[PDB]
Amino acid sequence: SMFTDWHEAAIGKTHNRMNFDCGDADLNQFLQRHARQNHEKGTTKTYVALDNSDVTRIHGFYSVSPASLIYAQDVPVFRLGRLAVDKSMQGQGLGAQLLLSAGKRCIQAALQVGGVALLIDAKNKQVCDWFKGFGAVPLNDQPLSLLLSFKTLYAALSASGRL
Amino acid sequence: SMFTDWHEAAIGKTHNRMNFDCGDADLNQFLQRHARQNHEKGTTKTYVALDNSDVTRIHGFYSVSPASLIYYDVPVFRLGRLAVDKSMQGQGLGAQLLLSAGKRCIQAALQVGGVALLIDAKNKQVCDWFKGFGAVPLNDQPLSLLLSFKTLYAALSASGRL
Amino acid sequence: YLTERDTKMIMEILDNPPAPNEKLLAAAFALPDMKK
Amino acid sequence: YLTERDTKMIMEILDNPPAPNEKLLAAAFALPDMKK
Ligand SMILES: CC(C)(COP(=O)(O)OP(=O)(O)OC[C@H]1O[C@@H](n2cnc3c(N)ncnc32)[C@H](O)[C@@H]1O)[C@@H](O)C(=O)NCCC(=O)NCCS
Ligand SMILES: CC(C)(COP(=O)(O)OP(=O)(O)OC[C@H]1O[C@@H](n2cnc3c(N)ncnc32)[C@H](O)[C@@H]1O)[C@@H](O)C(=O)NCCC(=O)NCCS
Repeated sequence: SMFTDWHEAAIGKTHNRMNFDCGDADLNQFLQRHARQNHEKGTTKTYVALDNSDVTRIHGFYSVSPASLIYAQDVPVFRLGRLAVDKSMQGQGLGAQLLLSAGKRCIQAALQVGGVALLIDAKNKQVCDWFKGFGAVPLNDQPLSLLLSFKTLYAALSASGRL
Repeated sequence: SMFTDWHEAAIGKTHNRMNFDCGDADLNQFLQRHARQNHEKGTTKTYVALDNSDVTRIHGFYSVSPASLIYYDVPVFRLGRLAVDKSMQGQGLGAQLLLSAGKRCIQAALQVGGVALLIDAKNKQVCDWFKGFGAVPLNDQPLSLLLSFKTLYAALSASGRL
Repeated sequence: YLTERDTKMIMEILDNPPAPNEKLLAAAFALPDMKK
Repeated sequence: YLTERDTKMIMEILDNPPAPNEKLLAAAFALPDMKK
């Protein structure tokens, strides 16, 4: 059914950044020009999905960081700032798998240092729709931002034995 | 020199929350009424320093959570609370717990990002104590300090705690 | 910096967390078992 | 919500990070080595 002949690593020097095209210039240029610097600084960590045969080929990536939302009358979260899959590899479920893997990574951190949800940044409304697909709830007053509970994410990963 | 006959665990059911007195009612009441519930929810994780002989006795605790400061935003971990029992103060345990919280948050930050500790000071006596360690008070919020993971890492690397 | 409307929604989503859908579940089951 | 003064200060402290104090160092060395 889904593409599963890949493995995840932190963005590294070996990984072919220039072959990656997800059909968005900004996301391509983020991976090419900014991923590694930001990962070294700790501003956002980028994880890549590599082919199991060609271990320098990038099928897709995601980026995360700690953040909080302030209630007005704090919510500790991890921000999924970016997610992308190469055009050559789209429509094979890898996007979905990366959302889950980012959930996994952030939940494991949140067990140590807190966090209750994934705050998802959607670039455009086509991507925001894609996220709604997975049960991410768009905020009304921030329309290109969604929230997805760690309870929801954990339930799914527990179900499959990824936690 | 410094008290070191203690061990760190996440807040648990067996820990004597009611005997803890740091001299501040809010911090005592946080530990008594809210620590465990918040730890279960994931709103803030609380770690306690237990005596190695009386393993249910709490010498001190700290609490952390992810946060961001909006200028771009700045990924941080908030040290929301730190406290030592009055009976055990002035033996360096407070200092050790600031370091341990730094360590814990840096280890998380290696996976999921973060560059600094955002420290909440209740009063100016506590804010002074933190300045001691190189925590820089913010001008616009004087009871909030920032302490680089670069600075913290340098110290933990020096001592072989990382 | 979160509006009343959203502060209520979020609070509700967090107190009463949805079960995972089939798309979220399918992904969980496809994701290769790997480490931190 | 960061003021101009602090947005500049923090940016500078993060780009140009101070070395650890004797108080910060002494604590690092006293902290028992523990896991998690
Ligand atoms: C496509 C993205 C989200 C990764 O998804 P990927 O296709 O790898 O994942 P997955 O196969 O699980 O999901 C795609 C499938 O879901 C369905 N789907 C795709 N888009 C939507 C949508 N907006 N709404 C509902 N269902 C959708 C389709 O059946 C499609 O086959 C990512 O690479 C992306 O879109 N990046 C941004 C690029 C952009 O903005 N424009 C260029 C796109 S070519
Ligand atoms: C006071 C805290 C940090 C305990 O730290 P602890 O004493 O274990 O830390 P440590 O031994 O590393 O440092 C204390 C030593 O620092 C020195 N020091 C330097 N500046 C200060 C200062 N502003 N306040 C206190 N001690 C200071 C003193 O020599 C003191 O012996 C903590 O318990 C706390 O703040 N709790 C809240 C209680 C409160 O605010 N009021 C009640 C105080 S009795």
